[PDB]
Amino acid sequence: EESLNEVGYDDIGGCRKQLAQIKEMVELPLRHPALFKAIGVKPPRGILLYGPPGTGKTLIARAVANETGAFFFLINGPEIMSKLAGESESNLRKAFEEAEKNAPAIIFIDELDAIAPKREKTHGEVERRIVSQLLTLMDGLKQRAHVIVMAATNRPNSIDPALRRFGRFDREVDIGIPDATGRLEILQIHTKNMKLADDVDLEQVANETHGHVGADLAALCSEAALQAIRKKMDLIDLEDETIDAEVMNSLAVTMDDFRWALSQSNPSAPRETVVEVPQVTWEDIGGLEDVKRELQELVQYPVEHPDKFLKFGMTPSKGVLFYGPPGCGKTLLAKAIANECQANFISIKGPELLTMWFGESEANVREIFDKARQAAPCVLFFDELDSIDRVINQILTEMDGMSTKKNVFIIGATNRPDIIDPAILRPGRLDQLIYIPLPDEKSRVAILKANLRKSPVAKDVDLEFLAKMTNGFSGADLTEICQRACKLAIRESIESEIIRRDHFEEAMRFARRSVSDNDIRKYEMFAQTLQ
Amino acid sequence: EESLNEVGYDDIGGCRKQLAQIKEMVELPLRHPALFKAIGVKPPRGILLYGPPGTGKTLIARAVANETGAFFFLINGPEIMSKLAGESESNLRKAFEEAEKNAPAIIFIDELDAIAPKREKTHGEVERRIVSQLLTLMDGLKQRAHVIVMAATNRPNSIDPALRRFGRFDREVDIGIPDATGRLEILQIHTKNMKLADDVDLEQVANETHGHVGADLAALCSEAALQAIRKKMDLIDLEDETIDAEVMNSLAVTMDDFRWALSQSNPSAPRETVVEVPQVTWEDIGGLEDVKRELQELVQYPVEHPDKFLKFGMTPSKGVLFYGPPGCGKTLLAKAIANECQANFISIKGPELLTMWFGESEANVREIFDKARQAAPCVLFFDELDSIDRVINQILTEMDGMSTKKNVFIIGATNRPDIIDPAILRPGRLDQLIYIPLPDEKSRVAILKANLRKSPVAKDVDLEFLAKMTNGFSGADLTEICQRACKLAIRESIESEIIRRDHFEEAMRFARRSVSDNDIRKYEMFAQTLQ
Ligand SMILES: Nc1ncnc2c1ncn2[C@@H]1O[C@H](COP(=O)(O)OP(=O)(O)O)[C@@H](O)[C@H]1O
Ligand SMILES: Nc1ncnc2c1ncn2[C@@H]1O[C@H](COP(=O)(O)OP(=O)(O)O)[C@@H](O)[C@H]1O
Repeated sequence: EESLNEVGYDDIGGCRKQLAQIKEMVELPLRHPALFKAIGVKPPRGILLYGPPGTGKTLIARAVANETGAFFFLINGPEIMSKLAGESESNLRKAFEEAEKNAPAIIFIDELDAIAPKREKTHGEVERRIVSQLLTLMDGLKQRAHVIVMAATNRPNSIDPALRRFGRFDREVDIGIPDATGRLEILQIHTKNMKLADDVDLEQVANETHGHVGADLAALCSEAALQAIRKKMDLIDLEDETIDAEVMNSLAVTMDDFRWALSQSNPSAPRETVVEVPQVTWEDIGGLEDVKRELQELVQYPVEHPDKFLKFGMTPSKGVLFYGPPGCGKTLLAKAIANECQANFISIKGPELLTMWFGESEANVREIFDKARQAAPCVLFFDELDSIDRVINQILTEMDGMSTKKNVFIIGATNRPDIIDPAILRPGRLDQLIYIPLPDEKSRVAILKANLRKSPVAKDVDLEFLAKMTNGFSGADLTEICQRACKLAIRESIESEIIRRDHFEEAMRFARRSVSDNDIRKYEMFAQTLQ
Repeated sequence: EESLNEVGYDDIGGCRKQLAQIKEMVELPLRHPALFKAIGVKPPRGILLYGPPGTGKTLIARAVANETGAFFFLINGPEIMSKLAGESESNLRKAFEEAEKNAPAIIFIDELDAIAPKREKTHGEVERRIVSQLLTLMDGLKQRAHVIVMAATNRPNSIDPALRRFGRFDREVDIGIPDATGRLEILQIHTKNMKLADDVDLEQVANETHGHVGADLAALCSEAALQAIRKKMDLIDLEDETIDAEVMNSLAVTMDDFRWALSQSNPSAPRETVVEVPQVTWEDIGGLEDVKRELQELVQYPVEHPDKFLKFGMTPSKGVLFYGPPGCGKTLLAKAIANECQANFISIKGPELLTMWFGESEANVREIFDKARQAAPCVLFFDELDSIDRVINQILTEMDGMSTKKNVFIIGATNRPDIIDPAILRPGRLDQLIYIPLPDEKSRVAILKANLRKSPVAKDVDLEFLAKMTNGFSGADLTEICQRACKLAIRESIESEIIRRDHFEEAMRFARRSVSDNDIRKYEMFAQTLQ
């Protein structure tokens, strides 16, 4: 059989739901090669794995080929771009002929932007003789012995749009940035020949690596292995001997080796939108039980009974507006909305779409909307709605899709009642708003319990006895209160010559009181305009 | 053996920390060629030295090859750009085949922008046949006998972004402009065959050459050697004989020869962002002991106990805002903030980002933020925040990275309390500001002592007896007072026919009192709004 060093299904732990989607796409054509000759159903030829580079997209194709048992030729895009004019088309044709020779098989096109850009972009004519004959060999769809052309690209709007037409590249699956649990899985994978000691736990290590692709996670565990082996075998002065197995197994990576490898800069994945299914429940956001009661009607009630809600002749609401004071848990309530729906989270920000405004990147607005269309089920939180009217126009003209079966919930948060234009206020598009108020006693106490449970908590406080003077201290304001209280705890605790109730109670008798008291009536006139 | 005229490790003195980083990267692949065949760890193939030209990036690769004992091939980018179509790709392929022939070895690609630009930028199609096959021979990663491909470029956003993807060019180290201590080291290097006399001290020479690369420092010591040898050997009328080595050692470069060579123009490094580790202590900035107490909590307390501050579940604050009167040591307090943190200093200015605003160079804003990500540990002082809202948007959308392990401290200084927008003032991003006040009695006395110690000081003054009338005279204002007092010391001291207490005391009885007295309450109402 094949060697175990080849990649298997177990070796990938980035996005296993997308792995299941790829298996659901291509497993039946590949494991069952004759069934499509009997049925009159076209198999999906040409799925397209789009995502950031280094997400392991070659390993997906190699793993599904090696588990399935299909032959795996690889057309690297930069490999056939450097052959001379006419030789590159000839090599592409021989690659597809070799694919059709030992079929069933799968052939990969890594870095299709090197073959096909979105614009023509290249005023020489040998590029169009390369994307042409690739469009022709996309029409290997004769319901043959099955070949599936998996492809890779940096962005799905970076390829030529003639590829996205039907019959050429039909399915378009996002491999996606891995989540924190996927980071735990991939660090658990990347230890089998590294042979860590028991001190390294990798949980907080994976949690500290948010915003990075699987490639530089493999590079950071490799770098930690380099730091662990760099303390020895030259200091031991035994390079002259053979490479000793008991020395390597006696060596182990250490916790501060991982801290060292993380400490050097690894921004191989530039910062982008996030894909995550949160575990943050209703209770972790403080109070808001009437807001819970409305939002259960808004998202939990349609997904508990989609058949009964659709049977009553009305679609579910497209999304709620969060309207009220800024930073009062309204930003983190979308975690509970996604969690109790068991849906994914997208948290694209206001200044991000402002950068799309200033760079005229409304194509990126369309791309993140279609990204939300791809994620299923998911929620589309977006704060700072009053910051933008090109982006308001683009949001309104792209929200017209009616993917209520996708259960996308278009939730937006802003503080300005009517400075934001009433083009959103038209009924049927996005109008079932709610007034999120200032955090009250239960809200402040429960958000203090949640944000103080995650810290070392020597409380010794009745939280009503602490938060009674908070007339309108917001959740952002009270987490800043906890921030400066724990900073004074740092101030009195780290001073030494070489407990925490004191800092809560000096925050209780503190002289810094800053509450936006005048804005509750500013919300209340428009709330009474609702009446 | 190899000749001593070849470059060694001791020859380079520009950025020895980056030299240590390069050694940490490529020493174990090169000094230990067999160890990666047994371990399952990919060595970093293709580190990338980026910096201004003439920083010595060829000498780094030649030095690590010559000290390590690996073969050094050099693919000069302009050299293989001039061959005919298909011949250049053939030469690149034979160069990589020769690299794989006598491996372990290192190959260099100087001026990769001549090979690969950031845009496609060239509507001929032989350039993409040149950057392609370079991407293909980046995939010499078979964990072979190890070859590492060092690369050189002017700017890290000037190469093609397909090179920055993982597996092709992984490590991206800044070779960096040298500091003043590096200038001392490189002028100490450039004297071994020059044979200076004892009058030349080179310390003030190195201090006078801020803003210049190592190339024109070698050119200025060469020019000083030319000035020293240009007074003789034709004036002596002894060119006809053999070149006398005893006369050459009897010849010596002189102090005014260095002044002459510096006096002719050497702008080979155009003015850019600066990289420096200051030694300017807390005492060198006048007073501000309560601001010292806050800033010790802000930067010194996290770096004294990172484990205890992270163990309390709260990240360190991203950076304080200097809020108060302009030019009162707020520009130079970041020197102390970097100094007792033992961190690097970046002092990018407000009008510099205004030139990024007017030229729409937000890519340069991303590049200087990633430069701060590269520098470790460092601080990111940036004044004139009220000058800028595209750049405010870009700063906010790029400051969202959470490199608290890097100990980057996002400090900004401005005088306008609320004219600058509070989008930065949203909590958790950049909110723990402080009110830097006008310099008081201790502050003005200490800044006068520090700025007058560096001058020839015949003080004979009680500094309280001088600065009692300074109601609100700033540190910029009082250094201007010292400036005009020393200019009157010039006025009375150099007049002659062919001491300094008089000028301090006529500054004491001077008739120019210009203090912005009206703005202390303008700061004080917002400071009491903090309450
Ligand atoms: N989801 C994942 N599971 C396992 N390994 C991964 C994953 N993502 C990235 N990697 C690691 O990152 C590297 C990048 O994957 P590769 O497919 O070679 O590059 P690219 O994705 O750019 O084609 C691989 O060597 C792999 O070990
Ligand atoms: N850090 C340094 N140490 C020693 N010499 C240097 C340093 N930086 C620059 N130089 C001098 O400057 C010149 C520029 O170096 P070189 O690598 O030849 O040019 P480039 O960096 O443009 O490829 C060299 O001749 C070298 O002598």
